[PDB]
Amino acid sequence: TDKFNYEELGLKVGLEIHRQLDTKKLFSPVPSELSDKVEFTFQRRLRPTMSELGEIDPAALEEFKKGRVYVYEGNYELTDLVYMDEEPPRGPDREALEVALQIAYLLNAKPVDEVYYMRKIVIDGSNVSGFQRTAIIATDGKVETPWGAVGIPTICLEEDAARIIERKDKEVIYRLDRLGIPLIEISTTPDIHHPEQAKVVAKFIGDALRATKKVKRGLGTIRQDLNVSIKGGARIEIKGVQELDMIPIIIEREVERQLNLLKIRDELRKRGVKPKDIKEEFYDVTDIFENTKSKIIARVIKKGGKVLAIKLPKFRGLIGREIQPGRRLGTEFADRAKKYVPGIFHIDELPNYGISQEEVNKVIERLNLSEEDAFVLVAAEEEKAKNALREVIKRAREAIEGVPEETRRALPDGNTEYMRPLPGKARMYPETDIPPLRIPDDLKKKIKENLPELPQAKVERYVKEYKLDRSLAQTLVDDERDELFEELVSMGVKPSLAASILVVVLKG
Amino acid sequence: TDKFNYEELGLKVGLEIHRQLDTKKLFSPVPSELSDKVEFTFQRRLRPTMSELGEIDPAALEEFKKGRVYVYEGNYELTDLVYMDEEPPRGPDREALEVALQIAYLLNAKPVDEVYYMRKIVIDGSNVSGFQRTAIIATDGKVETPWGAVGIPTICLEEDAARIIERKDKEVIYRLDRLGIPLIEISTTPDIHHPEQAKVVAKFIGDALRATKKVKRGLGTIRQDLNVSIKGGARIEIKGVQELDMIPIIIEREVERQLNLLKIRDELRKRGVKPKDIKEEFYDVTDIFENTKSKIIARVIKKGGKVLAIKLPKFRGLIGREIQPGRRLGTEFADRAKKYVPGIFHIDELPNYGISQEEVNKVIERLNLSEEDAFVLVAAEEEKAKNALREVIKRAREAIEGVPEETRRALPDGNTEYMRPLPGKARMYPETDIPPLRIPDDLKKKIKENLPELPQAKVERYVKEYKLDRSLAQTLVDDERDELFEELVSMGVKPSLAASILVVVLKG
Amino acid sequence: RVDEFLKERNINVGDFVRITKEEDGEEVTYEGYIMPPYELSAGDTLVLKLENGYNIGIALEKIRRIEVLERAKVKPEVHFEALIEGKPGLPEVTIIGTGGTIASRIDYETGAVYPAFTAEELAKALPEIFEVANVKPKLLFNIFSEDMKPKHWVKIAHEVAKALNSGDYGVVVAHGTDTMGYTAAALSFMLRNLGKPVVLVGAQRSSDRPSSDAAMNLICSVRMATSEVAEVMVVMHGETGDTYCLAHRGTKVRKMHTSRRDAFRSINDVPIAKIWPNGEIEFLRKDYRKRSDEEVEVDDKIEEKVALVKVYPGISSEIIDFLVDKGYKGIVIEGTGLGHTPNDIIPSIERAVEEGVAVCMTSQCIYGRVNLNVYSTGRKLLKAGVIPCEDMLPETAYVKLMWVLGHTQNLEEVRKMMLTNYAGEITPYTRFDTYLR
Amino acid sequence: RVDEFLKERNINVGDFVRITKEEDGEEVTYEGYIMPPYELSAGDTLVLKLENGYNIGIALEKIRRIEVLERAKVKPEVHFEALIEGKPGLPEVTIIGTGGTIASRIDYETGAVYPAFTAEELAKALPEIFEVANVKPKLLFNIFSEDMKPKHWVKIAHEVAKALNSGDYGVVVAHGTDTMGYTAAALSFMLRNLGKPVVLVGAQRSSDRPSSDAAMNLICSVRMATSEVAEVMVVMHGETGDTYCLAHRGTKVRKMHTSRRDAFRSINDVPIAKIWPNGEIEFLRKDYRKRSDEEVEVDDKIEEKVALVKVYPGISSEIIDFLVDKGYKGIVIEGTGLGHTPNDIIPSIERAVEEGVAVCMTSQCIYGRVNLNVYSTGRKLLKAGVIPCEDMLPETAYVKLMWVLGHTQNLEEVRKMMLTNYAGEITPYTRFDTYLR
Ligand SMILES: N[C@@H](CC(=O)O)C(=O)O
Ligand SMILES: N[C@@H](CC(=O)O)C(=O)O
Repeated sequence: TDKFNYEELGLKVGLEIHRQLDTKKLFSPVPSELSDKVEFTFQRRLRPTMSELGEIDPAALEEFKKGRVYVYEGNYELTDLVYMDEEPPRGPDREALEVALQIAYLLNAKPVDEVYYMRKIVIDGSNVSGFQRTAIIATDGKVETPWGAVGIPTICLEEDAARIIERKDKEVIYRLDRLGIPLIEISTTPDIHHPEQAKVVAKFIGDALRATKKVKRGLGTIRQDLNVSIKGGARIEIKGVQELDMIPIIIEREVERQLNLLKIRDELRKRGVKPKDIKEEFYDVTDIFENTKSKIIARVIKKGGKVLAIKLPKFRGLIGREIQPGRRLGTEFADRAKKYVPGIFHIDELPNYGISQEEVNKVIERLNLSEEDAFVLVAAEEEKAKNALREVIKRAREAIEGVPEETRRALPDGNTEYMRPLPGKARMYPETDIPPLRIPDDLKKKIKENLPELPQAKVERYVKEYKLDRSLAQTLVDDERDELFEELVSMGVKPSLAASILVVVLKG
Repeated sequence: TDKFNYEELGLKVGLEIHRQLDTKKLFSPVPSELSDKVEFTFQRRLRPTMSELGEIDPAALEEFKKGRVYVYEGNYELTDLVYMDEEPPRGPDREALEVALQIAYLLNAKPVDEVYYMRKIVIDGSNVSGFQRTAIIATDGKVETPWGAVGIPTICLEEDAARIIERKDKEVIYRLDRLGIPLIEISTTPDIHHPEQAKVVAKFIGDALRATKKVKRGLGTIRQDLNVSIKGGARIEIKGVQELDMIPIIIEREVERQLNLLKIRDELRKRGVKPKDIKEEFYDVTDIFENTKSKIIARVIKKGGKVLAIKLPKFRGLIGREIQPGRRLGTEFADRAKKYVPGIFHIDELPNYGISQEEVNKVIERLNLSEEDAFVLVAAEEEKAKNALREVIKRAREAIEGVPEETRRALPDGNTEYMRPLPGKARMYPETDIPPLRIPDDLKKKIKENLPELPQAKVERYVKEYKLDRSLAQTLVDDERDELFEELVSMGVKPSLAASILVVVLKG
Repeated sequence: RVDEFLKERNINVGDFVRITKEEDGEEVTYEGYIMPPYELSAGDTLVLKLENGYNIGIALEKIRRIEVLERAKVKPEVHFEALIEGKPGLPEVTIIGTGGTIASRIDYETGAVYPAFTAEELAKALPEIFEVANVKPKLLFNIFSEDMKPKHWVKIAHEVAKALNSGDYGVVVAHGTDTMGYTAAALSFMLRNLGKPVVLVGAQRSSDRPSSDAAMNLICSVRMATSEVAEVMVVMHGETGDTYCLAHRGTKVRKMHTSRRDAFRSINDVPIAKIWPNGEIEFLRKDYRKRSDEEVEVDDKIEEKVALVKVYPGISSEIIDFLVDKGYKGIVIEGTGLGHTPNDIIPSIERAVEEGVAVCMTSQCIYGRVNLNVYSTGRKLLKAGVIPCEDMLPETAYVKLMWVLGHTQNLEEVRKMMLTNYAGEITPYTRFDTYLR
Repeated sequence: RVDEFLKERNINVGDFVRITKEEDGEEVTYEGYIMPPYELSAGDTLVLKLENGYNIGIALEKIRRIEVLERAKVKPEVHFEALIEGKPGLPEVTIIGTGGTIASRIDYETGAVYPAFTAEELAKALPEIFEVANVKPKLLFNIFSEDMKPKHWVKIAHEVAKALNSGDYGVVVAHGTDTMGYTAAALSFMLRNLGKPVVLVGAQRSSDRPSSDAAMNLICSVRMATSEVAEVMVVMHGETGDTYCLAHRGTKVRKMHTSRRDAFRSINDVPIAKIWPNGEIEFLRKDYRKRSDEEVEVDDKIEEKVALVKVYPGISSEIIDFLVDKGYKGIVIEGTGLGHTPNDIIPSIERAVEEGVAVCMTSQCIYGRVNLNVYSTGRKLLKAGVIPCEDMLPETAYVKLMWVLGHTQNLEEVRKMMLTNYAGEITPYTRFDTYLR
């Protein structure tokens, strides 16, 4: 039973997963040990690079103008010249590589005959060399599913950036220990057409990585992202999705939000509103609030703050409409607005927050509002309120047109929240220091045969072969004891119940 | 009219003179500049050396036992490895070498044909390498004088030691800037047989030095040490003879000192007292002084000190006998005692300082003294008191023999004061790092002919050739303004009177 | 084997293609633009750039189908204005290009990296310098320092003097990292009677990577060109960080590390001064040549038939003998300790000297001062007529000898020459703060 | 000219004499003991020690009368106890004397200095050691680190292995300073499977000078022979003052200074520990071989037909043609920067590989690691089959290649071995605190 007929809507779900490998650093024989011991620190600046025809990448020029300086922390024993950009890289690390080759087969993907490394430029400063070393390792892999097969176009073995420590102004601090730890990137295809189908592919891959029993089981170590779209909607990047079980719902709260946003755009088109029909003019309604029982605004004024308004033709009864359980088109306004102000007030949410109905109508006047005209108020320091409202403008207009193609972060509720615009296309160029690596069919075969045991498969062998409880079989693996048990039984000992019962039950 | 018939008393005097050359350091192209800027420091320890047959010099060994470390101060610009003992020396510095040669001839000395450098061993720590590089450069020179010619057996060019900053116990701190400054040492012969003759040699040599016009001028830059003696007395090294004009009186006062001591020794011999008659037994008399009116002793006691006596048979009226204007035999006792104690009391000098006849007779009794026997007190902690009374006994003993050999220092009085015991013979050995230096016959001649004119020879010429008044001539020279003066005239200018007068008189 | 196989089937590098290959029986298909073969790795593999921009390798063998979809778009080709209009009041500074690229453009969709040296390109890359002085880039020759030779240190010295005497306020030479300390010492002896600043400068990290040290070094370099310092210096990072650069006197400079920006150190003397891109300067000494009106006089004279020989336990005197027989005029020996050679070799040296060869002694330990009077072996080498080169750098002594011989063959003269301080090479005495610093 | 003349008039060195000579027309009269001639110079001069101790020089021609007062009072020829009565409960450390003197007696009256290696001497001279272990002086041979060949290293290993396995708690080799680092690297590879401390030690300042660093070096070295560190190490002052010594791993030590005590440094890797004559210690690293009972196994095999060639701008390929030509099996090229060579010479190297010669690459920049993939020149040297030696000291790589060529002649095998890490020789990665230290 589904919430929507995902087949009608243009449900397209894509999936991308990053995971640290438990090998040495990808381009230097270094222990992927994190450390909180800072024994020394050094300064650095990064500069944009000219194009084929002398043009400086705007996004980078921007970062440059800011005039920020990058400070890196390292410890004498774990920090080496290679990740200080003081010695050429050496790699890819053989373990990390093989591990990758192994994860690739577990996904029916075809490895490349020869690996060429690339350099993806990085503005942040999170990459001392100014770039992250990446490389395609396998293509066209697949994950069989109930709703059909979902394909894996790419599988890459790249470098993880360093740990941010503090973002002082004009100075960002980073810890090197993390920099260089291998990263495995798996990307699905936006062909996924079902919320549970995603969880399947997502889970499976997850198991395949566990199967290598040479992956990091850390807190902030598993990155999984989703990008959702519907027919007549937009590709939205949902970053930072917590647990595998949240995928199903999150993908739906999106299909829902996008389905409602449109049901609103159709409403606007009907009322006949247009992008240009939303002049960016600010009214100084401040005075009308000189005497308001709204602590919020009142505080602003008393501190030399002004209240400004905006006129949104035919946006009445829609700004306050709920798109996601607990969130309404107005919430979307506040988010974009949050960029300059802590929040906003719109005609459809008040009277409230200590704002007298009087005050409301009194505002409808100075800006002359129709039976469908609405407004937005932002109490802040002169300019703040201007930019804030402008950002509100941008969205408002976009709302008339459709679904803004943006990048949102997931919430505990399952709904999303605005983050930033869809990331720009990355600029890469050959990683000239590392010779091209060839993968012998010789090695391809050796690895393709001895592939590890997917978690579930084990669970299903314990039951079928050792005849034990399904409850015990699961809890035996679901609790990482998958090894201890095998090691115990390996002694021809504790049949399975002796061990299983002991571990899964006794211990607890 | 002299004080004594210095011919009867076999007066023998010698002269030893050290002087720094205003050149670069003797074994490294370094400015002989001094600096109070200490930018870095390093610690060092020196160690004795075995002899051909495994022996260790008692003195140097003794110093090893004291377990003292040598700390050396130096700055980054005036301290080189050579004087840190971290690089072989190069030298001698040609300038200093020649100035040496010049001084040699200027003193009728016969320069050596080839120079070889020695390493005089040094315990102090004043020489970072453990030794002082020295060399003989000229020999058998001579200074003519009213009493006959006096010889100059040796002329040497050696390194001066580091400056002492502090001698903490178990750590002496030295400054390196002075280490390496060239030193020219000129030594007389023990034959000067008259005080005046001494001053004459002393003055001539001083002048030969001024002539070279590249001998350092300043406070601590000149060493004039004497060594007096008398028929039946002892060779006494007298350090720190401040100004040339004291040389005659010092020598005279010394002859007096020694002459008197002998008179005393004779009185003693006549009374019949042998060193063995001075038992080193200390009588405790802290009692007879339990309620004395001597502020001195009284304090010592209240702090828990004692008053030990010493019985000196037949030494009455001899301890108080004057040996030099204002100095008595007891001043010698006290002098030696000063090694452990601030002062001493003796029977000839009291009643006095708060000590009553009662206290005196009470002591004369407990020691059972005759009318010829005497005593000597010391008020201090029991041990210190003993060591002092020991030091006094050694002296009272030496007194019956005659004139103790020692090295005394000069006083503004013209008197001497015990200082330390004569230094032992120095151990020397080949400085194999510096090649022998051959002195070409052409260089000796090219130097021997262009000898500077002595200062007095100038004053005399000014009076003949230039006719200027003597007072003018001398004052120009005696106030080092002789250099400038010569400059004015070179211009065929200010005849002499104008120049002379303007300087010596006008600018004064 | 891929090169020809490719052309046959008519496939141009840069062509968008669709290839299919059999991997383990399976069938795989890619779509990308054909790329150039890795520097040196012949046959068996074809490189393709997927629309991901990612580079892939295809085993020719396994290729079953190659179809050209679109052709090689290859077009535009843009050029930049070599020199540009200076700003009022700023000094003139010429950057002689010796091959050490200080900037580059990079075709991201092609993967190529082009060296840049135009005033326009330098401005588009290093505004900072065009704010300190008016930079006139003059391309002398694009060469790797690795294979740089004396004939070049002559062409440089002249090119420098020309610009220097034309009236430039100072000169900056874009050299390579490897040889730079050799060149530095060459320009130090050849540029006789200098009055303006001459600055060698290069980048340890290529100048196309966002992290490069090219920029800051350039910036500090042009600032030094404007100094009151009249000598050849190397100006490179003083530490790992983008802190300050160090200005080393060009004859006491050595490349101590293999790849750090920290790489160039002043051996046996202090650097001239610390400088910050910022513009601030802190002199570390007072004794450096001041700027003057003096016109510079080159001095090409150099006998390049000189060899540098590092001694090690057990070297057959045959290597010295070969050099002699072959007719070398001078030999600088990278000796041992205070300047020693196995006694096992003294004889061969002794002959080369009698053969009128100039033999100089330096020392395997970069720091410190040679001195052949302390030990017996040294005294032997002295008696054999070996010229002890005080505290001169081995590489500096090599270069100083080619120059000194190009002036004379008289060994008595060669001493004086060698043992005479024309630039910073010999030091009156060794300071304590000069080691490992 | 004086040696004979003296004998002619029937004189013996040491005879107390009275010379009369002329100087600018007039007589000068001396009286001293005839001394030996300057250690390296024909003499037109005679050396005479006066009753001052001061040595003086006289020109023969000026000598008019040279009477003999007393004659050569030649005496004794004292002897000392080779070994001395040990102490209950103290380790047995044998000091293999390789020629580097750790003590000495000096005859002041004669002015001569004799080395000392006798236990009775090391006792009175340097007591400290005998309150730490029973010291057993073992004369292996008197040689100067300058002229020491591989064959000597061998004679060393055995004697160490022997004494070591013969119950000794640890061994201490008293080597000269000039080549110590080469020796150190040697034993390192030779003493296979070591379970006890091996310590090379020497003095920068001669044993006779009160300021010699000989004593403290010995103490510190013995305390280490007594340690829990199971590997070959060099122990010398860490700083310039009498403070603490540093114990470097014998495959990462180089003499970095011509005369200082700081002379020895660890390169590309951190020292093992700090030791004080006093006794305190301070490891600076945790990963060092520990004490064990395993028996040390000496591994002789070494092909010494290998040369070390330091590149430089202007080298002719002839220097390399000559080596291949005279049958050298191995060449350790200590090149430029990341490990480059002038391209005009890559062919003579290309040819040396074809003639099955082992060509290894290291860099003149003592610190850092060689990497030949970055730049084109490097890739070219790779194609020619040159073996990159990571961050291995050029001297170490020399020693190593000899040893390794003493095992194989097959290049594929020489590659693996060279690149295999038997001692600290190579490093997995470069620490930031491993340069100029
Ligand atoms: N191989 C480079 C080395 C560098 O500059 O870092 C060169 O062209 O000299
Ligand atoms: N020439 C000496 C130098 C020294 O050890 O200090 C040697 O035998 O190595």
